[PDB]
Amino acid sequence: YLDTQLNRHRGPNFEQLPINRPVSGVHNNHRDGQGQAWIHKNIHHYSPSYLNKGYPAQANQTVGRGFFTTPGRTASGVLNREL
Amino acid sequence: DARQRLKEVEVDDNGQFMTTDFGGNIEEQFSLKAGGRGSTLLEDFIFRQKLQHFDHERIPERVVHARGAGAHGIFTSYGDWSNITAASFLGAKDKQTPVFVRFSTVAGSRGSADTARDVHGFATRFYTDEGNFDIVGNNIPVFFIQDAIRFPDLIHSVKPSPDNEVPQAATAHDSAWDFFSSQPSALHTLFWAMSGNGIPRSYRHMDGFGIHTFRLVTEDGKSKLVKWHWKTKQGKAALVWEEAQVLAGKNADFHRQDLWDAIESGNAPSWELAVQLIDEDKAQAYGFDLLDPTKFLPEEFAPLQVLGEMTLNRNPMNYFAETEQISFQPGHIVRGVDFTEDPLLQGRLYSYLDTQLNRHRGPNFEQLPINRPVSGVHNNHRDGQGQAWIHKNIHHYSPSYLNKGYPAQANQTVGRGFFTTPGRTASGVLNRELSATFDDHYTQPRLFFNSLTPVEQQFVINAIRFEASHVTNEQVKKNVLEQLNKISNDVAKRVAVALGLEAPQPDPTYYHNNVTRGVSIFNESLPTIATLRVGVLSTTKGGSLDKAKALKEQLEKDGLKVTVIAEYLASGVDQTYSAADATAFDAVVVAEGAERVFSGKGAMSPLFPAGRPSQILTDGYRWGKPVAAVGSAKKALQSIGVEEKEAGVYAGAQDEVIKGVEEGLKVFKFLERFAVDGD
Amino acid sequence: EVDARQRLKEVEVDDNGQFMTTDFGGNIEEQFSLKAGGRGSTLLEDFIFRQKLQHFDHERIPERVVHARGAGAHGIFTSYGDWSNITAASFLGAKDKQTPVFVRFSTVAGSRGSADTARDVHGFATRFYTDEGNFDIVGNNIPVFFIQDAIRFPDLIHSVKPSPDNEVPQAATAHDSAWDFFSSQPSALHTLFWAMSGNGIPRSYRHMDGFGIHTFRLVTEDGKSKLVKWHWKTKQGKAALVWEEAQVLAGKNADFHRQDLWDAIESGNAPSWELAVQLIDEDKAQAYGFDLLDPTKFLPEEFAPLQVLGEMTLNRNPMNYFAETEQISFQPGHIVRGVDFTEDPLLQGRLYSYLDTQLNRHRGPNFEQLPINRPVSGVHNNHRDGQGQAWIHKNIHHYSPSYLNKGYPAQANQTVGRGFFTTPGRTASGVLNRELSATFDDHYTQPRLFFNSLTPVEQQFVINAIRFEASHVTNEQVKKNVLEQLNKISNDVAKRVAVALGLEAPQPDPTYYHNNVTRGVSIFNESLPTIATLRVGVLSTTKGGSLDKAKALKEQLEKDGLKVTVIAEYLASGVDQTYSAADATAFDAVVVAEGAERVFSGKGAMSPLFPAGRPSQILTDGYRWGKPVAAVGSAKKALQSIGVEEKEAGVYAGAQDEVIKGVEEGLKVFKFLERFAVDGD
Amino acid sequence: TDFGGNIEEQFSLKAGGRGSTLLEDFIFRQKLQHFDHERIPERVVHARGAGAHGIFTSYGDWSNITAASFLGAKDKQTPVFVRFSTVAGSRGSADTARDVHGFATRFYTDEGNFDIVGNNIPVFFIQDAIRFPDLIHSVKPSPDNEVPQAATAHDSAWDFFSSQPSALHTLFWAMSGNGIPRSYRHMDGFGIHTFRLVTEDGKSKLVKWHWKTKQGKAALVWEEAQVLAGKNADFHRQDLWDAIESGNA
Amino acid sequence: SATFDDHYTQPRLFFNSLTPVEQQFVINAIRFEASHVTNEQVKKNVLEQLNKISNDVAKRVAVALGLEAPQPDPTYYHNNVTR
Ligand code: HEM
Ligand code: HEM
Ligand code: HEM
Repeated sequence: YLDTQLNRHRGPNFEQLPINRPVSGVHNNHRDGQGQAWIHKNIHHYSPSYLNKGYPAQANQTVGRGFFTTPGRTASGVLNREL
Repeated sequence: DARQRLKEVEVDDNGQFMTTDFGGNIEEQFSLKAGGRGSTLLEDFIFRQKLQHFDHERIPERVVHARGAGAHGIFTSYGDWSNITAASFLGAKDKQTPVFVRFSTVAGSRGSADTARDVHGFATRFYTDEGNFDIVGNNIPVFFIQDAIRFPDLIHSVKPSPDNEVPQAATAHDSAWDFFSSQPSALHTLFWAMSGNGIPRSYRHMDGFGIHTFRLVTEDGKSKLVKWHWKTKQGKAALVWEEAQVLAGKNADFHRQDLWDAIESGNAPSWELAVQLIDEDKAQAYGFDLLDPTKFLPEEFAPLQVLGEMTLNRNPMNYFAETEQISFQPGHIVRGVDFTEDPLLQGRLYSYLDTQLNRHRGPNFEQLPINRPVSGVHNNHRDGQGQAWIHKNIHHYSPSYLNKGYPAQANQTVGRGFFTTPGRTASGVLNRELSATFDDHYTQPRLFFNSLTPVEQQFVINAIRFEASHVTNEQVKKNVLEQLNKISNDVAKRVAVALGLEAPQPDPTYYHNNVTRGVSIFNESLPTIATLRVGVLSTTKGGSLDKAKALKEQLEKDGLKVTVIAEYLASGVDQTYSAADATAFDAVVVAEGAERVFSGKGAMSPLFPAGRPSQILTDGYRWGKPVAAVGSAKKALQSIGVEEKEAGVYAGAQDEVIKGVEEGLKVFKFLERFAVDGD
Repeated sequence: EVDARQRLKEVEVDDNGQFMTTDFGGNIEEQFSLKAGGRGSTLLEDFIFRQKLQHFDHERIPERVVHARGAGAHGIFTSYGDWSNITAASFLGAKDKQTPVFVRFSTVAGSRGSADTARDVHGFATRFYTDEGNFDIVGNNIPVFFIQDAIRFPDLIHSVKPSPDNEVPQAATAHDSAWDFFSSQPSALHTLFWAMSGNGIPRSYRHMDGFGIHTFRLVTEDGKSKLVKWHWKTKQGKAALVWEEAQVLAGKNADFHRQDLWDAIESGNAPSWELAVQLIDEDKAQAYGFDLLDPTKFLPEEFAPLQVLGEMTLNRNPMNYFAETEQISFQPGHIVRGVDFTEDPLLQGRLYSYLDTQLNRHRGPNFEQLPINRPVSGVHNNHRDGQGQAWIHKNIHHYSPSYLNKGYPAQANQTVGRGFFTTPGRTASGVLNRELSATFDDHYTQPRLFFNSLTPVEQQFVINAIRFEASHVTNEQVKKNVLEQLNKISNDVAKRVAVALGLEAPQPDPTYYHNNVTRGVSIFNESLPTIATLRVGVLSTTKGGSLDKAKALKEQLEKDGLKVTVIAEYLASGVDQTYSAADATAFDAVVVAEGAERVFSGKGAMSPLFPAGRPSQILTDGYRWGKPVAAVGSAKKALQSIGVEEKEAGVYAGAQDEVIKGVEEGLKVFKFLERFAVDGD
Repeated sequence: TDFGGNIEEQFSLKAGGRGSTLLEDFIFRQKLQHFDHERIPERVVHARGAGAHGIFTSYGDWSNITAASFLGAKDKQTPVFVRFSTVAGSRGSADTARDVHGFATRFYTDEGNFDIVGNNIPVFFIQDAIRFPDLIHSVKPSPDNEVPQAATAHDSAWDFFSSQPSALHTLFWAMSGNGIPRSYRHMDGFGIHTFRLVTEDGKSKLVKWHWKTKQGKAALVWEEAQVLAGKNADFHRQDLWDAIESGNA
Repeated sequence: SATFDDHYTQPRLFFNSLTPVEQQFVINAIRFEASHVTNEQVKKNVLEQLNKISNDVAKRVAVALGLEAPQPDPTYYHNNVTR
């Protein structure tokens, strides 16, 4: 689903389109790309960084209400091409 | 063989193990997982390379004529036409030039119905030894608009509404009818689209037209005005709207299959290439400007002269690579042919080259096997997305000492190069206006209508009545009727009745009783059959199958493919009753002893939907198709109220049914079965 | 004996003896626009103009997101023997097996038009056109990468590349953002030390060692695996420039390495590389004092000797840079039966990235159908359609499983149809997490092992590079943060850099301090095994019959394998380059011909042909850059005008017997490190 | 992420401690997909260049000579944006290379966007636009090896000038100080073509656009220019940036 | 148009309108650039074209190239100066 969008939209900024854009707000070091609709204010587009005071900051389970995978989830066994 | 040049790019995978796009044998049926019931790994290159290809399979459809189908062919010249044109594919006797034709609709999208009511496309590629030559035409000799700048306006109006994208492949909506009532130039093509030309039987039973006036330049530079025509050897045949609507649902690939089947069965379709020669000085002599795409030239003023014949003998191997990827351009011109100052043609030359960049994502679309010429390409073009070639020439500029002057310039005197007509001059002020000679939009629509049979003319009015009844705006309906009244007061009053509005005011300005030849569809008789689609309604009980097989054998003898319909797929059964429909066939014949299944207990079978056999017979008759009954099968016709002998309807023994049903097809559609106004 | 480009023949287009045509055929005249009169406007009906200009307007494709600046060559890989015991690979499957190759060398931060001699990590990417699929070893000239997790790649690239506000600087790491990242991501410190050394500014693509970086696996037919490290050892030997030379060369000839390769192949002296490997047992993955899944650490030669498998030589130059070099799309995911991936977090994310990026650069999925990308093995899969489909597929049942296609294309695996298989022993154990192993925590030991393994003068070049680069940081806190990180590697390194910055560096941290030394990391220790393809500049003059004496020196030198260019005021009988066109950066050896001392002093130096004091500058530059300088007979006065001793190490004076054999000796040394000032004097 | 929601983009999702990366790591993919597709094609010509925003002020009401809106008023302030550039040079080429320089100016008028896409030399090499690919293909790097970058010192370029004598005027300009200027600010701009200035009534007058620098014309020397291309390839790019920031616009 | 046929008058007007040292810079650029041409016939073709503008310009460039081709063609020769 992420891959196909590059064909249909011919670039990576398909999420900047009004119908796709979230209401939550976007803050990441993604720059450039076909049809960039935004002028980013932070010139230090990387992490870790002293210059950007640590912004955008990393969020996880305990900090900044970030996404996390289920802690109990484990991987066990041989790597295989079977069902 | 025409496909010979494609043999080098043809891939066989039989007897071969599955590989990645970059080589190496693989197993693409299981994802790489972290354990038995584990998550898929990013390190599974096999999955990604397989799915990435799939995710990016689709290219944009054509902005217009998205729905269509093609076939490969061979064009043969009837003689040396060097006296009329410097063209290479024409200046020799029995010269065989490979071709590829793509027929299509207009407003319809990629998945739209073949049997939708629209203008049909007729794009033809000539793989000449002097370059690719395209005659990007339509099945109607006239176009809606006079200036190419108005093309987005016409397309935006006819295509689905921008808010909901309703309707698909139809002109029965407010926007489309507002444009016709606001742009009176659109009225001629409308009358053609509202006729049989709008709903033809097949791509093979179509006449093609280049529309524009072109020029035919001789070696010396002398030009002659020309009009391209494609006359079908199969003859013009059209469906009825009531049939066409059911067919769009029952089989949306009706025309697509019709062509495919013809080539495979051996009966390849043919077309004669005719021209209308006109002197440069007689460009406005015929009562209209020849630079006008809304007007056509009658056969009475200029007879058609046959130049050769084009036959389609090969079907494609991959629809995408061949049919979908083919990129036609009316700008694909060769030495011997030249453009005219036709404002519609002028803007097309730009548009078709431009669009190619969207559809193909780059400039090397001409390097694609289906697009590439047989003549050879030697220019200074380099780079671009998906460069397929490795240019040996490092001095890719002109003029140059380093490349000894190669590639060399060719023109009229040297290297058989293309040249514009020497006589062609530019005179007057630069302006954004249209000639006063383009101001007549009502004479030509009436000439066509006056040249149709009484029942055909009804079909025109019965299409307008249908389409206009969909307009929600009261003022648009009145605006349409005001425009129709300017063509014919009879046409206007008949449409008005269906709309509930009364606006009859005869405007005798463009009224005339002149008639032109070769515009009618049903008037002429069908030449060969070769059509064909004959349905035999039989049954599994009472030994009717054995009697149906005998009829199937005798009827196919005259070069046909007859389909026997029964409850289930027995010994001689091709289609079942649930799978079959009257739209699929041109002739409906009920086999002897076919029950009791038409109105009795046999009609209620779990195999087919309630009252199906009766419906196939009912539909056929009401659609003007020749209907038949062998022996006992007379009760089938009586169950709905169909008399023994009238029009196409013939009863009797086995051989008595075969002879007569064949004569019915020559007529094709029985116009006497359709109600005309005034009765 | 055979042409490595034989497969691209099918697609070559000759236009010699042919008239100009359009892309759709038909002879044309593309030199005049169609106009409405004599002095009239151009007409839209001019299809010739539009079809010519449309192609031109759509010539450019996007450059590579990284490694944009570079040049390639075709070649032939020959196996030294049957390695079936170590790997199931086909190209390593037999003795003297010839496999076609194509190598592309590049930088990283530099854009399409950037200079070849800039201070960056160099790329070294090899395509193996195996009779079992395309196999890519997308490596660099440094054995270690900056980051440990592929997710951090955008962060590293965004930091090293030009600033987003003004797009300054081009092909350089001397800026706040780049140095903030190194001071904030201590994993980046090893590759930095390598980039700051001679490895960052090499002499040529041919005088480079290449490394696959990641640890890989070599699977046998039976399924037994062995951990492996790819290495490309140059038969030409490692040679690097000096920063002061490198800066002038970026301006004088930005296609320095591009020409160096092109010239070598055309002249006959084709470059060679031996393919070496480091074999390691699966059980000894953490046994060497570090995790082998770590791309920030390399394996010393003392623990695992290199084993040669074959040799790769580049014998053919491309015919069209675009179609071949620009359009080539490498992928480390281009794997074949016999080779397998490791759980290296940097490698893992690369497999995704490289396939993805091609959709931007090529604008579709059929990039593998392009002549340069297509394998020689043959393609049989149910992939259909897609932008620019170049093939007509014959099988109408494009799916699996299927009764209709008789089961073709058939599935291949380990036991059937010689298909690819993952290592059977490979297991997944533990919790799914977004963390990095504790075995990856050491970022200071390995940088110090490299530094301790360089010659005293080489160590200064590392110091000076950092001194140069850090002096560009405008932020005072970033400079302190850098010095704090450098102090964790070596207190000596930190104090020497601190001096140039004006700020002192506290306080000795003996945690990762050691005096261990590793072999094969120095560029300047070992002498060049060959002197061929080495440029020598002869400074001569049009007056006093010096040209005739210079031609004699040129003859004896050219027959040894060297490429000799005679410099004079104008293009006379034996003059190749003029004094205004020539520069010391272009040559490895600078020799002043007898009687050329006349253009060093007096009016001879003031000529309208060349800029004021040019001959003197070429000689001055060559000596200060450590290049072996020479003077024949009276030409001793030329060296004296700047203050150069005739008996110094690297300097040669005497006759046309002594100079010829004396100079070619100094070329083996390449660069005389004794001319460079070391701290402590 | 690009579709909202707080995340941690510093660690890949793995199957265990020292395990392989999972396809289910949407964070990694959405971050790398953006990066993988950051680059767009460079301009076919004038790939190397730099711009700045500005304000255009009219000295008076020129309604008598032109119907233009940005001109037919006294002290009328029209927003502008200028992009100066070289020609043969690619995206990463040196600012101090010897070439024709570009001077593209956008006028954000209240009656539409008006562009004067000029050059620092009043004359162009060729007379017919159809010959543009020939000129560019000749001046740009050789198609076999792609040597040289941002230079006209090669066989192909000099074959074209000797074969197309129209190219001789612009050559003399390119061979002069106009070919190696000190800065983008010390450049004169020219619209090259003759244009027409139409009044409300329809009366036209032939016109030639000119941009005269208030800073004055200043150029380097080739021997300096060669060293600068290596020492600082962003010489002109920084020169402009510094001027605006320092206040001296 | 035939009015486009003059390609030598305007180049000389520019050159005649430059200072003595500036004119040298023009010739010192051509001398540099032309010395890179590997083809002997291209160098002669260039000098033939330069001779059509000014015989002085042609003879000065010729010196650096090692070729001698001075034949004054007074057709488009003039001493006009522009500001
Ligand atoms: C007499 C008038 C016209 C005729 C007969 C005509 C006919 C056709 C046909 C038959 C096709 C599809 C060709 C194929 O099978 O691939 C087509 C496509 C198209 N037409 Fe027209 N057309 C006409 C006027 C116009 C005009 C006036 C324009 C715009 C100026 C236009 C723009 C296009 C475009 C953009 C396509 C898509 C072509 C492609 O993607 O390859 N057409 N036309
Ligand atoms: C050991 C670490 C790495 C090495 C040795 C390496 C080396 C290279 C080289 C040599 C090239 C250019 C290949 C060519 O000549 O065409 C390249 C391109 C590239 N690399 Fe890396 N790379 C490394 C890590 C990464 C990582 C971690 C990523 C992102 C996950 C990445 C993404 C790319 C991309 C997107 C390109 C452009 C490729 C193309 O357009 O074809 N690389 N890399
Ligand atoms: C007087 C003659 C010319 C001048 C002054 C001129 C000037 C320029 C300049 C200054 C640019 C870059 C604008 C920018 O900063 O973005 C440019 C771009 C370009 N020019 Fe020219 N040009 C000339 C002639 C031509 C001709 C004759 C053609 C082809 C018919 C052409 C095609 C282009 C193209 C395709 C680009 C790339 C533009 C883009 O990607 O936006 N130019 N030109």
